[PDB]
Amino acid sequence: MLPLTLLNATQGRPILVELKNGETFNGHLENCDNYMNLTLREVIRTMPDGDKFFRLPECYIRGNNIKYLRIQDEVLSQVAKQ
Amino acid sequence: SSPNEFLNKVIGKKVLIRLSSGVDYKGILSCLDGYMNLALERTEEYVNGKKTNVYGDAFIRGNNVLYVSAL
Amino acid sequence: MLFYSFFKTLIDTEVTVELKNDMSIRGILKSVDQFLNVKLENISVVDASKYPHMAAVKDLFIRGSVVRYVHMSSAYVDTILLADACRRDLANN
Amino acid sequence: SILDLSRYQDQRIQATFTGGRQITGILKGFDQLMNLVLDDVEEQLRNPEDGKLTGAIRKLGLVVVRGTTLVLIAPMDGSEEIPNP
Amino acid sequence: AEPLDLVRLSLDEIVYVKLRGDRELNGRLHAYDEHLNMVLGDAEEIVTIFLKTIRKHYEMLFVRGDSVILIAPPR
Amino acid sequence: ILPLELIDKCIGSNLWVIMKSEREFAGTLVGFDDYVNIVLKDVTEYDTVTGVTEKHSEMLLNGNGMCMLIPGGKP
Amino acid sequence: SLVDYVDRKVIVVLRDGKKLIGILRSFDQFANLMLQYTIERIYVDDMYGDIDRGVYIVRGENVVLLGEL
RNA sequence: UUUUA
Repeated sequence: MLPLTLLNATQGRPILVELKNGETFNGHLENCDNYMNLTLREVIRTMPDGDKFFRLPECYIRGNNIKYLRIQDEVLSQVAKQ
Repeated sequence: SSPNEFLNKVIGKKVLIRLSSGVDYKGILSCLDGYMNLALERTEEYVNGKKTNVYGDAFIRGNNVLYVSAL
Repeated sequence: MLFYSFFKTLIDTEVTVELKNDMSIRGILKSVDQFLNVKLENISVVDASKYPHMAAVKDLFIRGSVVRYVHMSSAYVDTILLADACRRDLANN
Repeated sequence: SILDLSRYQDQRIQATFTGGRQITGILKGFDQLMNLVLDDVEEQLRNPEDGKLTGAIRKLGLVVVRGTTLVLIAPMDGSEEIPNP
Repeated sequence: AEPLDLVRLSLDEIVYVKLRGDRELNGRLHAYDEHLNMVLGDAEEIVTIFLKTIRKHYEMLFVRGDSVILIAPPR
Repeated sequence: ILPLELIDKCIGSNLWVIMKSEREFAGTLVGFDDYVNIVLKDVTEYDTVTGVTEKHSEMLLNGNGMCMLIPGGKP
Repeated sequence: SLVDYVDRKVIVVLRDGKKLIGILRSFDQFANLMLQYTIERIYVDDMYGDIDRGVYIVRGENVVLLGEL
């Protein structure tokens, strides 16, 4: 199962996004596209040093700013089953 | 295209090229392409304020170009 | 695909890849693709103690985009045929 | 776009650029390339070394934002700096 | 008539190359492409570190084009 | 309001350009292309770390690093 | 291609210096990677410690290298 | 908008 297919299957589920500068965004994945652009809801934004935190109701992240994404193992299992 | 009109009118004239690194090149603009690759004649290289090199002809890869300015 | 073909002529020979992160890896070139991704086998890392996480790796893939250099021993046939091929591309394309 | 920017029309949004610049402004227009027109823009200035926000702002007025250098967009309403969750 | 002609006319000549990361190369140009990927023969690299310079030599050296800033043909 | 229509309405007027780095330009907008590479005339360039400024009579600015374009120029 | 590494344990080195060790499950034409049962291994000289991390999707441009373990 | 910025 391709990486972006899993990403599409993660819509509606919690995700962690780390940006190239080390900022992290914890939220529910609302939408994504083939650029890996993302929209998230109910977001916690952590600054690189881990020193300042923000709550955002939603946000949009341009795909070419992404370092990596983390998703629950349960998600990969349930998506593989379906 | 205004960018192309400007470039067409400084071809064969002395220009200042600033790279994103801030290194400067002063030279005679010979020609350019669609990637903003440049060929200069009579090129002087400047770092901070000091002249560090000269080249009779220099090729500059376009991705590093911050601007081309008339002199 | 001039340099793709060049590297396909170096498969099963020893090369050293210097990465943009300044690590150098020597090994046998086993694979190369259109992007100049490479696969190396029986690798040895230069200044290996500086890169302890590499100690148990024998085979690896390197993304072409992170390469600064690939260097190798010279051969006359290699050099004149490569120059020939570049001039051939220029005359044809 | 997966983001329907018309939902933010006449709302204050926060925009972050590649390289670290951060602004807020009221969305007045946009195009399919995610260029924006924002009004009443304020830029949150950063410290030269650490690159962290200093708390000071500068007012920029009516601004065209380039979609190519945009990395983050989020509405201001409902946002807040919070302690470690 | 186009900038890459400067590189074309430098085939089999000793060129100077300025690269990102405070590096310079001098070597015989054996091949290049539109990315400015190139192969230099009998090449010397000067790495400047901040003041100090380290010199290295390569019998045959492939250079990925995205590091290239400037190429100068020989005088 | 369409962003590029606002820029086109600024032609012949002052425009203030803020780069992603600590660098800014202010001058008269001559024109721009589909990638928003911009030609400015009677320009002032600002290094906003050192505070040094430089003048240029006319220049083509690469649009790659541009973050903001502010019609009406710099205060 | 990377198909030879699928379902094998690998170390992935990222541009920011992070070391991820996990099971490669998939990849695409950008070398985007999907890893399962991943740990992040933090080194200080020859010493290290591990953090359980779960599933990653690594965006290909951040991948320096992938090594079979 | 990821392997030629």
